[PDB]
Amino acid sequence: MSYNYVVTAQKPTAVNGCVTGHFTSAEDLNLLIAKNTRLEIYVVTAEGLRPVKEVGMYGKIAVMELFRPKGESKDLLFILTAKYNACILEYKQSGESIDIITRAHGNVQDRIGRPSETGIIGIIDPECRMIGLRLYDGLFKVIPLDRDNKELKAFNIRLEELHVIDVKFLYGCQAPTICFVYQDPQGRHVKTYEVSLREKEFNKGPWKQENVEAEASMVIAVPEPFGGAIIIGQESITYHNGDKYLAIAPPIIKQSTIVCHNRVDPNGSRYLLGDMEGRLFMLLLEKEEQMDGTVTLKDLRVELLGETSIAECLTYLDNGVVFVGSRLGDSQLVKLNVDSNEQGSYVVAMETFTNLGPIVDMCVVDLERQGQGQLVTCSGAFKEGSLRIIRNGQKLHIRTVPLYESPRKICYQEVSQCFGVLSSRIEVQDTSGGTTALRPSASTQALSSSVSSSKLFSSSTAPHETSFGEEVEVHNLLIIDQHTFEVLHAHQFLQNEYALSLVSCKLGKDPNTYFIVGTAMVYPEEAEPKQGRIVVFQYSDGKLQTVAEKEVKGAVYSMVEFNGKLLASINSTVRLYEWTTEKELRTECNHYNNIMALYLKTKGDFILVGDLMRSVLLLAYKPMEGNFEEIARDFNPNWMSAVEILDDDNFLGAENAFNLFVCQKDSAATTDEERQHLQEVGLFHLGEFVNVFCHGSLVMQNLGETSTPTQGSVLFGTVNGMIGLVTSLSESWYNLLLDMQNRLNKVIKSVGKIEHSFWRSFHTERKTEPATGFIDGDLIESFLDISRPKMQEVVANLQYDDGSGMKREATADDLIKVVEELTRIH
Amino acid sequence: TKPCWYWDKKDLAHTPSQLEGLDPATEARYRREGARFIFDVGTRLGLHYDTLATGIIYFHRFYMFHSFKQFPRYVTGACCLFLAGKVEETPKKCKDIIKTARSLLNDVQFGQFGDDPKEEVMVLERILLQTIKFDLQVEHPYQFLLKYAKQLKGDKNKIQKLVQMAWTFVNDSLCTTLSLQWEPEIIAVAVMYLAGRLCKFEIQEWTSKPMYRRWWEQFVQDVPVDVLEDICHQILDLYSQGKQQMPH
Amino acid sequence: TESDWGKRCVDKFDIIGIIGEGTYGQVYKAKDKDTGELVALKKVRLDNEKEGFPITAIREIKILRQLIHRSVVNMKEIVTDKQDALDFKKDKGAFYLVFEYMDHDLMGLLESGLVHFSEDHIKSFMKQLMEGLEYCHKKNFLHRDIKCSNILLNNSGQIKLADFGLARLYNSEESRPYTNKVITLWYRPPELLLGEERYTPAIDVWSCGCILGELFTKKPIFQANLELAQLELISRLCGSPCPAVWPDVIRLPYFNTMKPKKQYRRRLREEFSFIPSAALDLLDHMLTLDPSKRCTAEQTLQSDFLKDVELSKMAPPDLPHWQDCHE
Ligand SMILES: Cc1cccc(Nc2nc(CC(=O)Nc3ncc(C)s3)cs2)n1
Repeated sequence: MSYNYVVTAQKPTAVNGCVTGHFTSAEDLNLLIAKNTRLEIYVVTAEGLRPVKEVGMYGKIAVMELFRPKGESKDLLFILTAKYNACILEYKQSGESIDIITRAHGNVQDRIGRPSETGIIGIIDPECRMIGLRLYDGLFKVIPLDRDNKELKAFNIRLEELHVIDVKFLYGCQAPTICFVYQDPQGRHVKTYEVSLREKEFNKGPWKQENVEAEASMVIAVPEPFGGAIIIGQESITYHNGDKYLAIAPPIIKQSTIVCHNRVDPNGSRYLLGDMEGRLFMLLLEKEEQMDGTVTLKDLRVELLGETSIAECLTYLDNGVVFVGSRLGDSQLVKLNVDSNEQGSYVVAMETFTNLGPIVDMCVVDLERQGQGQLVTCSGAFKEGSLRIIRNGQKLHIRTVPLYESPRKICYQEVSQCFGVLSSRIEVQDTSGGTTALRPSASTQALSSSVSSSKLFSSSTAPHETSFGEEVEVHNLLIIDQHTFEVLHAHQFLQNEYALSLVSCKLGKDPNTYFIVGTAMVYPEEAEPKQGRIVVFQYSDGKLQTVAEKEVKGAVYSMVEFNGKLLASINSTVRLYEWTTEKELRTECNHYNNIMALYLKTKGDFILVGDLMRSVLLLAYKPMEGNFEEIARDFNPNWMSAVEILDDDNFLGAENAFNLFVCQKDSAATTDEERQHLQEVGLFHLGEFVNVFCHGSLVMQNLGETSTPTQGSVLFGTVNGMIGLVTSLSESWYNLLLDMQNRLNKVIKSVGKIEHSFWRSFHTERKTEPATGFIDGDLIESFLDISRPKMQEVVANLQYDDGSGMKREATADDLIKVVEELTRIH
Repeated sequence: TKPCWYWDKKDLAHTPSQLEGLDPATEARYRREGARFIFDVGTRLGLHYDTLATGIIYFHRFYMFHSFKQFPRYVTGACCLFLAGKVEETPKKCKDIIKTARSLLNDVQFGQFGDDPKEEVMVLERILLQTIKFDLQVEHPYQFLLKYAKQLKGDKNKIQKLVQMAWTFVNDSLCTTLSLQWEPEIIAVAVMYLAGRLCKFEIQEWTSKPMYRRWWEQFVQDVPVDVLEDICHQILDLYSQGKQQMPH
Repeated sequence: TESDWGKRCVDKFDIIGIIGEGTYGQVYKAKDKDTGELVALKKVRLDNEKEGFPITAIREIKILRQLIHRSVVNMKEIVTDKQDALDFKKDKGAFYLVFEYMDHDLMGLLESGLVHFSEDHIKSFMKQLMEGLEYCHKKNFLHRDIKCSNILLNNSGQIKLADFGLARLYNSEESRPYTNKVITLWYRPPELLLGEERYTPAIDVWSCGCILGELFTKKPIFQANLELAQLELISRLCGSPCPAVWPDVIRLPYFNTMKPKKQYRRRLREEFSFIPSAALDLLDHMLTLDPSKRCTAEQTLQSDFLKDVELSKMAPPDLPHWQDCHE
């Protein structure tokens, strides 16, 4: 068996959702910000936000909504986790003591159901009579909000429309009514139903079905003064309400897809709209009052306000202040002005909240020679793309290098006192027949620049037609100084060439240090690329020189230096190249039993290969023969998102289900089959999507640091900005910390009353297994934050093994010291 | 695709056994003894008639490719029965076949199994499988005797007498190389033909074509009387050579 | 000739890698040196010398040389390790069962979650499975181990049945005790849970109906670790075993012993409301508790869902691409 320990070094920073209301008091205006597994509670002031409380939940926050049922003084909070843990939460404060109350809870998972494409949707009735959930295709789940439903029991209503895009409860209806957009073979449609708690079924809805835009994405529920709903698409915005129909199709929104909306004026007069290019719009409802005294919607207008970060959630707070929740870039507070500035913008940034963004790749480098190590991360996407240099100093110090284009990979080249970074920018087919970039960025603002002139694929004769307005990716290799972080050189790759891998190394007997890039020729027609390049560059005297190019019949997904040779993965094939005295790559040997060799890692003459789905493989290079030998493979099929070698026997992998697992050689030589079988000895649901594993640590090493129980150090970056660390334990230390976890879980009160053991259970749509081989260090490190009565309750009847006393009793002071040492690994 | 498992009578003059100096009579006796050894061992173990026949067919085919002087028949027979049990889903443990083989064989005969009887048998499985070219599925005259008899209608007692007498002839033909000369469908017809002659029955009357004097042509196409007579002659030769007489 | 199996050496194949851990040996991918065709090699080891050549392999060699069908896998030949020379007793070399290499197995596609099945794709899939099962059942052979892993498919969309290790012939006229609990628990029919021992070909049908639902839900329908727990889950959806729905249930050894918590009513149509009507009816018939009332393979092929499916339009499934690998 294997024993490992996982802790968070940086909590998730990306904003997954945000709401406003009156949660902490019926008097204050609250802002609740949801980060993966984290809930942040703020109070709105005239300058900004006052933090009041933050809690963690044992689950990914999928739904987050505030509501106030009749009889309550203040808003209650509904949260549903991605594993279908539901709860209703209440804020309670006793002087200086703040705690969160679980008013109702339960798991609403159905035994039989198909998870929907557009994900979990949760909405609440305007009269707070019920919670509507869209969890599975063809089913609508209703949790009625009666006083007695403390377990959140619910029933399903058959829904004929299998493919639902979005649904909202409508305002101004005689009965609870849902309005939703759905897709069937005839296009997309908007339709209404009435929800009857008494009959437990749908009844005919207030207004008829209307055919809508093919890419109708969002449903805005208009308040009582107007009533009805607004449907946002790619080209048009439409209003629907019985006999009333409006449609505005302003050309400005066709340029970029709109992803988020919010209501500025409670009466529905003004809504805000944001798009993927970061633009912020105001949607205006132009009222017309008739002599009858009734108020009708006259027309719709869209006005461009300015630019924000690409926002997952917008929420208008008060006055001119808007909170911009960004998952791909840094979040913000911005102020909307009535008068535009001299550039024509009504939006001026107030504050910027650090978001490590999607961490596509990262490396650890000791820039200052300090023995510490600093983490340079490829963070963000599109305009929010950045290089973030992170050091420990008690908070983490983070520097931001704006790139304004997506950074794909990073690798450090000490000889050149610079970094190599792969990046891609979006250009659009313009009237010239070429393409034009939407904004300047790192690859266009380089001091010196170059473009590949390779003739490898020039024979073409394969037609690829271009339509004006279509997007393309343009890939570059950036040379970036390690001190100034100034772009020194940008090399642009071939048209339709995507850069997938980057290394910096010396090969063979060649004393030169090269940047080597693996690419793939991507054409929309091809499911899998059939062409690609391995390119050897040399960065010398401010210029990048193409040294050699090797044509391959596939995508070079991953490369890694192997004892003076170049190990590259081209589609199914894993290949080892030698570097000749003529400065050309020469194939030595190949391995082919892989569906798609996405990831590669090396230790000695051993190679760890990560298939997309047949898990991890332990290859070995056999120098006497000049070829590869399969050592052992993980036969349970699991998707791989990133792999790493822990030691000669243990191997770490990440699943796309937010699950981590450790594989080990079965170490039983009786049969060849046992050795060839890799046993998953560690299973652990992390809750994050790991993209990059990297050996290294951020802690300062003065050589005086006490040797921690933990041995080894693997850092990993995630899509939500979370940075974690994996390290190994001895059997004795694992058992102590595991037994302590079981004791802590009985003592510590969970938000929503979610069982910790359930949360960490390895879970896929198909399977759920109890965690094994992993210590939730974030649970262990919480021992230091529980009250003294609780600490002593935990240590009762706790025994150590193999100590000075074989069975040694633990005291609350003893464990405080142990955990405090464990907090020093990050 | 599939192998040919049928030879001409004339070809049996050139088996490995014959060419190593064994005369036709000795190979004939050696085949009867091995087949009957398979039959008796498996009957003691309670084995289905198909399982006995399958082992015997493996046995006969084996010595078309090998000599009796280099492969002891009783070891081969035990191995064929051991494999037949697994093929026909009537499995037996090799130790139990040895136990029964020892009970039935004298000391001189069991000397073939050498110092370790089980090992000699289990080792041979490799050669047997390769020799029979991994063509394990075998059809036997029994299923056709019943398939064809079911299409006869008439006196219940005369047809049952026909079947049992023919069934006995099938059991007796397992000691001969008829398995190596004619498909089982033909064997089943030949034994119906033989019993009819002996019981003085006219089978055509029991068929759906009572005026079709060559009654078998509706069951087995392209079979001349020449063949059915050759088979009948070979079966009755066994009885004449032995003290035993036709069952009747 | 092509028919003289057991003699050709495994030297004729370039071994590519390890694709599976089987039952009587490991299974490797390989390329034929002469033709370039890709084949999958199942290793058979008789070196144990406990009971010799595994019967599981014998069943596969016996049955698959009889069965010819597009939806049933083909054993191309049997090859051997370099045999010792003139010393069979010393020879302990292994034998290999050569099979056509099928690109993927269902579970790997489902476990990765990368595969998306349209209604039409499911129609083609189930029809090929049912047609292959009907062929086998018409030949009076029972698979007895229907599992997602055992259903191999090529990127072209052709489906072939594979693990015949536990397969046995069935005779309606002669009922004898058979290996109990042959099928894996998740796909095991209720009769095997109750220990019939004289099971009908309908056992395979039940498993295939479980696959039908799993294709629509992308999650296995009846997942449990204990036999009684499986009965409860089946009982909740399909209804509790009761004499009215299963007149002969009282004759089953464990009927009184194994009982669901309640006498649950049948809820299949309610819980699978999202499944198209034509398919839902097939599931209700395929997942029928009484084996005597459970539909046949031919009846599944003459269903509104599958009858008018045309095999010419194989319609390949939606298999992952590089863009799908990228996030
Ligand atoms: C851990 C790992 C890595 C690579 C492949 C695997 N197994 C895999 N097999 C396949 C295909 C397959 O079973 N084809 C067959 N054709 C003939 C047979 C008798 S079986 C796809 S993925 N496991």
